[PDB]
Amino acid sequence: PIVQNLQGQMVHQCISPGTLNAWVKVVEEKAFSPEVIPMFSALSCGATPQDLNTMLNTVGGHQAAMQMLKETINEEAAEWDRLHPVHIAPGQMREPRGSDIAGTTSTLQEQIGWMTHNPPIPVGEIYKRWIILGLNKIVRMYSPTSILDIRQGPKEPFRDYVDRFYKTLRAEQTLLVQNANPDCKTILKALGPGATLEEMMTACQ
Amino acid sequence: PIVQNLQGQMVHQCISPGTLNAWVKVVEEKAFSPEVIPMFSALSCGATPQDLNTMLNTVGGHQAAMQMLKETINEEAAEWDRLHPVHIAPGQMREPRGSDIAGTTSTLQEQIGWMTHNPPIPVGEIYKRWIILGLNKIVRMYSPTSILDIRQGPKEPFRDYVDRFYKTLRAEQTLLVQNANPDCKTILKALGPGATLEEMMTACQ
Amino acid sequence: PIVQNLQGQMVHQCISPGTLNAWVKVVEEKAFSPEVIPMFSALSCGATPQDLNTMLNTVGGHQAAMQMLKETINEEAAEWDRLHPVHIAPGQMREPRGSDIAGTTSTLQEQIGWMTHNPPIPVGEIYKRWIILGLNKIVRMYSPTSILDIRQGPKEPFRDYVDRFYKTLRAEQTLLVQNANPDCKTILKALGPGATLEEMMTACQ
Amino acid sequence: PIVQNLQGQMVHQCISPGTLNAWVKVVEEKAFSPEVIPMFSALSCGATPQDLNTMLNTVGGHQAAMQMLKETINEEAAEWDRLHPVHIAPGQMREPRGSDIAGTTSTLQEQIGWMTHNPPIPVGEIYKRWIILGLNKIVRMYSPTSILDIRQGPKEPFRDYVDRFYKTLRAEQTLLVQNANPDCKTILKALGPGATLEEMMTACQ
Amino acid sequence: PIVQNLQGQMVHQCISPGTLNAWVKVVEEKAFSPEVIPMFSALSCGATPQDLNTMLNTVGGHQAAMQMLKETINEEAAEWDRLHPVHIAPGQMREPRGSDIAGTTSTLQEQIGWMTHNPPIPVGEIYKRWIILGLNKIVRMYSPTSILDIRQGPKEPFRDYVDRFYKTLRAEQTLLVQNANPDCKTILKALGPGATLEEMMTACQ
Amino acid sequence: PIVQNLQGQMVHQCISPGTLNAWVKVVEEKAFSPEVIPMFSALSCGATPQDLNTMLNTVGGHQAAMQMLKETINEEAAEWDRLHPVHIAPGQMREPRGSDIAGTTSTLQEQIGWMTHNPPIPVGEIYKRWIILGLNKIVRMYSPTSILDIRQGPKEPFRDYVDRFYKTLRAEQTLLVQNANPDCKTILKALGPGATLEEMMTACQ
Repeated sequence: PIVQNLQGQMVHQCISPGTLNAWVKVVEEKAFSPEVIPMFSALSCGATPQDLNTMLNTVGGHQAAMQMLKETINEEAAEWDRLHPVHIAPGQMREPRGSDIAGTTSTLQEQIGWMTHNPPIPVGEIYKRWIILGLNKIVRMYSPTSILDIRQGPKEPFRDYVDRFYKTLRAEQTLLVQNANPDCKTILKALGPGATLEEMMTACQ
Repeated sequence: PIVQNLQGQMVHQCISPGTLNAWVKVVEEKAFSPEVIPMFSALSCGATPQDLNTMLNTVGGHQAAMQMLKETINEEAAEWDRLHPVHIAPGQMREPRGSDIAGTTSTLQEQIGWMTHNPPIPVGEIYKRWIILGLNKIVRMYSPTSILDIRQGPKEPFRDYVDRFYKTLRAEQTLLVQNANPDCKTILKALGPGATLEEMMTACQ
Repeated sequence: PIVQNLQGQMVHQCISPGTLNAWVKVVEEKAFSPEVIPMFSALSCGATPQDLNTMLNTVGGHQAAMQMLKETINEEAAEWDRLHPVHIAPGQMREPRGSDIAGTTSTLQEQIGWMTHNPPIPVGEIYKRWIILGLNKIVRMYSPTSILDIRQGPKEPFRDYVDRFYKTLRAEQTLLVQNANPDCKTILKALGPGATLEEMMTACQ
Repeated sequence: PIVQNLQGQMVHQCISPGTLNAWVKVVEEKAFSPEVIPMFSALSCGATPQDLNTMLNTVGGHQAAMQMLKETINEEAAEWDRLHPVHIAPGQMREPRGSDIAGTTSTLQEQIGWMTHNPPIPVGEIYKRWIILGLNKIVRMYSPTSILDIRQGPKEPFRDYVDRFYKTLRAEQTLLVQNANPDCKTILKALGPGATLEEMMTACQ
Repeated sequence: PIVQNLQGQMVHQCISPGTLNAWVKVVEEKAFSPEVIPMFSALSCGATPQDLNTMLNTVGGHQAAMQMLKETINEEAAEWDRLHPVHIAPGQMREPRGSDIAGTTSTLQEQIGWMTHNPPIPVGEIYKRWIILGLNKIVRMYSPTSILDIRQGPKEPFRDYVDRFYKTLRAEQTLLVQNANPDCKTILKALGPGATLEEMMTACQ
Repeated sequence: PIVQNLQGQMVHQCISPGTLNAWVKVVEEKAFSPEVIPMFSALSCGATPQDLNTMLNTVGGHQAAMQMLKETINEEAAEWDRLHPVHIAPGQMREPRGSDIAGTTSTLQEQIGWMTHNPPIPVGEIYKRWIILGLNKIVRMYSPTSILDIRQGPKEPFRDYVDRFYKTLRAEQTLLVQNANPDCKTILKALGPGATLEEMMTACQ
């Protein structure tokens, strides 16, 4: 990544073993559960495009997912090129293309130069945006259950049903009452409109 | 977070893999046991609103809880807006709204600017306050037992009963004597008023 | 805690995940075995009162113990107030009360100001003293066995008996010979007065 | 490796226990699965040739592979010598040969001198290139299955088949439709040309 | 401990969780096997007397041993007082007694002052010497087997016998040939005088 | 070890718990497998002779090996004394003997002085050389199998046989074809002279 040193200047730092292992392990343990994406963003704090490719490329499984991610990246790269066309002068900074932002046709030194320029061109942040767009698509696709099929069981605790409900909703990206069981539904209808989730959970506890 | 460098200046630092893993693991292991909240506050020392959202968003389970937390946050944000209304000048610092403090409509750079200003606007501390208010509500709700049902068993050691008692009281947020068993109750009544917990525990040991 | 930076100045540092986890785990593994207290003191090196409360508050179990600790703290705080009464001037440092030293009614900024003043008011050290006083009381109370009941078994190795003996003595806070078994007692009496523990252990080996 | 200190200057740093252990463990766990190579490159960020040899030499197993890697290295070293022949002056920097880049006939001090010169001679980067060329050959050789034999099972989920497909393709370094099972093949043919992988996976889900 | 900062000055640093845990765990795993002592010395690199007491005091088991260690320390402290008697001036450095070196009657600040003085009084090093003297006595005492009873079994590999031999010798602090079995003894006698251990091991392999 | 600080100056740093544990664990897990030696060299990067003795002395097992290592060290020390004889002036640096390089008769301060002098006397590097010479002798001795007895099994995969072959060769410090099984031998003879290992492995796959 690029970080501020002890004296304030922006400089490159190697991606740590800790960071590398943390990402690989969370993918192994959580697959494409929605919470993996906030973890990805935090672990890639200050990342260059090289760092972002490292993280994605260190993943061993899920190659269907990783190929879909490349497609999304290539769509975002193409749209960047459509909005930001480029036409170099000796010792001067060239303008980044889509593939340069994706770390494919740019060197680490060039990425550092764009990221630390004044004004800066935040190629790590632009690429992470594209990557997260792609990851969100995968999270949605690999969501195993529709929200329409999350219904409260006859003796399922309401808290457990609401957990299942908002877990599914998060992945998929009124109905809570409708999908409740008969006993809690009668209690929830009695509360009337504008009841908070807290109030609903308290009532069916 | 925002920390002081080796030369004393306030600068941003990436949230660590250690911090990220520590929070996720304590939620997995302890759920909403009351001691999780002091752990949350300590792990979020110097945190930006972005950092606070990272920590909450990396939690995979308990989505009923996390949705309740959003409601509480939105109530606190709204009250902030009622007390601190806002009406920008080129290159000048805008005033934060509720949603800016919650990290929803503010950038990392803006959060850094408020937090490091002179005088500072401590948006990380204000948001953590709101989050802990919400977490305390959840801890209370998910408390499994009323203090009225913590009673000493016939041959339960007094120490074990007092542990259960103050564990429950902590979550729920004279009676100790009343809920004691007959043998220890007779001993505790004999001590008279103003006895310390130490004195009570010594007597029923 | 408060530490010296690379250039020598006293500044605040966030309590680490390593420190937080180390304390919680030693309490879980050792409860109130006497060696926990030296571990507590070392893990709280340079700690503010806020840091000390964090450590105590992150403990999930043993709430009977933690309530007794609060009583002890409140007794020490009251005695501080009796010896150090307080009667503020704009932008000037106020005098700490008992509750300020215990971190209850003082901010982190105030604690930093007292701790880094010239001359300093070491509120972290004063509070740790009170906490350790309270912990020692608990260690003594939760000591399972009187030293009078640590007696050497008929075929118990002397080394194993002496370990049990000084383990118990440590928790409770001539007799070694008296509580020895007949065979070793005869050997130990033959050594005469002024024999070292080493000499005693060698003789009964 | 060679890193920038707090004040910006390029200096040598010892390879860490963390880095050493991370590499050895990933080889033990993943052998020559293709994702090991991006891990190797990241763990060797800023590495000297000495560091690169350390990493390779700490591997205990797979000596057939490591001997093949030496052959590849020696081929690249020889080609370097063919393009960059060398003909020293007291206290002056000599030109590196193939074996100097491979860390065989060069000292650490010489490697540091080439790497930190102005203009620099990036001997760590040149050698890592050679090593990765050799590793890619091994990954291909140790690929257990041809892409021609990755066919969808009668009731294998399409996602699981695509994972197997792109896993194999990655190691080996239209057909996806042809190797699909009859049911999904009929669905995929109906989509027509130019369908994305996402569209294909959605259709056969 | 006391370490050099980034700018070269000698300053106090808190004992780390890593150091604290490493010592406690090696005692738990190895007891008083002789290799524990080099580990103790290395883990206490730069230690103050306070740090040394922390390490010893964090040990939960082996209180017979720890009481013997106190006796040894008190003997060394007394001898220090006999050689270095002491007779203070406002704001001036007092001379250390035995108990000050052992960290019993000295503050951390005083220990820092002696250790960082010019010329320095290395109270951490003097105390570690006393502690290691005491630990060596315990290692010898807790050695389970005399070297006279380490004899090669009829079909015990010579390497395994020599390991047992020098393991025992290390703890206890010509005979190798005499204690060998008949077959290897005949081979070893044939080598004649002045044979190396390597030569002996090669011959009986 | 001795490292460069943030400002470039050569200063002593304590050996880390991480380094100490890493060495002890690799010896426990790998014994004297040949890959332990590159691990030793890397873990002892920048080591003083004191550090090197620490690492060797923290090893609990294998005392036959460690005694052989002392013999080798003493032979190298004696040869140093034969080539570098020594004949001190107040406040001046004395010349190191063999035993000073081995850390036996030299202080840490003296080792630091030699290592950081201009010109430096690299006593850590000279001693590590001697130690590795000794370790290589042990690796060879403890090699369980001659290369002459590594022969391919009737249905052993060629890759598995080549792994065994170069594993043994590494420890021991044309034949590959001769020791192959009849089926692969016929294939390998057909390739003719000058075939690479890659080509051989491909052919017998």
